[PDB]
Amino acid sequence: ERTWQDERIYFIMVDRFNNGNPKNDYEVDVHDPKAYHGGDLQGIIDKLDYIKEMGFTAIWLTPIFANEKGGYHGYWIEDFYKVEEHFGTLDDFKRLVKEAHKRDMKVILDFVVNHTGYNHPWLNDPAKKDWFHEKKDIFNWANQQEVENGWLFGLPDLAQENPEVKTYLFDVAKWWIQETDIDGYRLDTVKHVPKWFWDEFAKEVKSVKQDFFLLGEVWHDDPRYVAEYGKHGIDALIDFPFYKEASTIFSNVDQSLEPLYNVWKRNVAFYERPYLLGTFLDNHDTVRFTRLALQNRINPVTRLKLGLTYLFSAPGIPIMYYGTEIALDGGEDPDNRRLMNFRTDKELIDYVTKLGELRAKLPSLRRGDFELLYEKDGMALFKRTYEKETTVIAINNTSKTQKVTLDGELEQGKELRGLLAGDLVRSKDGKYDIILDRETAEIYVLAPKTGL
Ligand SMILES: OC[C@H]1O[C@H](O[C@H]2[C@H](O)[C@@H](O)[C@@H](O)O[C@@H]2CO)[C@H](O)[C@@H](O)[C@@H]1O
Ligand SMILES: [Ca+2]
Ligand SMILES: [Ca+2]
Ligand SMILES: [Ca+2]
Ligand SMILES: [Ca+2]
Repeated sequence: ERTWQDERIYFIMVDRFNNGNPKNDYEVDVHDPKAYHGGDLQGIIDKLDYIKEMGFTAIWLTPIFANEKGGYHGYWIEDFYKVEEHFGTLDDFKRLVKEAHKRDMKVILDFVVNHTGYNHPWLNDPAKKDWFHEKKDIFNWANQQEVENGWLFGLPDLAQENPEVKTYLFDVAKWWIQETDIDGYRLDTVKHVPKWFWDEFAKEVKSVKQDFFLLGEVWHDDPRYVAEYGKHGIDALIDFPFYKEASTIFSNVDQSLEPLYNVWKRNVAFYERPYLLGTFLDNHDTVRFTRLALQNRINPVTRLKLGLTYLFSAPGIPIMYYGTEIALDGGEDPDNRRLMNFRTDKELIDYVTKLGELRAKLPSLRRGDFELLYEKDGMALFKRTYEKETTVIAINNTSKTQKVTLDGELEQGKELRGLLAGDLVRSKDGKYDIILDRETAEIYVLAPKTGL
């Protein structure tokens, strides 16, 4: 049976992905980094086979609801019940969904309950005076009240305490599910909205579709803070603690992988569903992983191979930001949202393809436990077991050839067959000598000894 633990998510910012219809390019200026660039829903449909062939099983779209002027990213909503006209029509969205489901892919929409756009009509409506919290900045971030009540970046902060507001938000959450048959929501700005609302919200959306999937964006690096939202009806959480370590570690050579293993232990300790954590190297709110490599004056492709191998072999739900597969450069927002280029070399596309194939094929990578066998200054060995399958993941994030001998940590008398790069390690006198050249990786399955 397919569960969310088994999924791999491709993450698309609609306006910056693929312009499949030039006729809806109304305010487009591709030479203005703050304008619409013209990517749309037709462009997504056009690339569903591309996405599926890399092995992704689900797409998360940035919000598609009608935005005010300048809202190319979707987060400045003007009408919760309408598709943004740059992106297409409702009919186009239903067809995207249908086309995704025909290829056995799930669709998650980015969903906003915390705020409206700066210029939403409700702000000039006296009958909606009490739909918004008092207009003030958040200054004390350690006061969770203030975090929940204040206007984030000056965004009008909806007052969920008002039952009219709460009801409008529940109804529109249900409406999209009923109308379009989407598979889940990625919930924006979760920590800015009180926990009691999340419990009710989850009950409401699952009343329409019992298996509806919620993925919460809780922007924080302390997994104790993040984990609490798991207890209020949100199935899965975005793993910022993972990202903080993975982005750093993999964007330069000779750096220890051990912090990632501590992320995992802490995940098991704090979260009720520690495999339902969204893993990533970068996203729409971060400097591009490629750019971190470039800052380090080091080849981004080799960095990406190492980081992606970890992402696709460690616990959680990998989430790959569009463009990762082409080492798309970019600095801080908005430069980390460049239009996708489909006319590049295929080296990383093919690599991702193999990683997604292996994670599909090896249940230990989706469901196994996760042990650390060895880690030294960037040379790492991990082991994963599920029922009768044992895999070993070897990542040499060092600048030299490394030989690491296991002696006891695996059952004697077998061989490790390298499924990513064809390596072969045979038990010799009960020991396995794993040799990796600098900056390479391998994923082995343990299996019986073969021979000529
Ligand atoms: O105008 C503020 C800001 O809004 C958006 O930031 C998003 C961010 O992208 C999301 O992942 C999430 O945390 O919520 C924020 C607002 O809903 C835009 O993406 C950003 O460019 C813009 O500056
Ligand atoms: Ca367009
Ligand atoms: Ca608009
Ligand atoms: Ca709020
Ligand atoms: Ca060590």
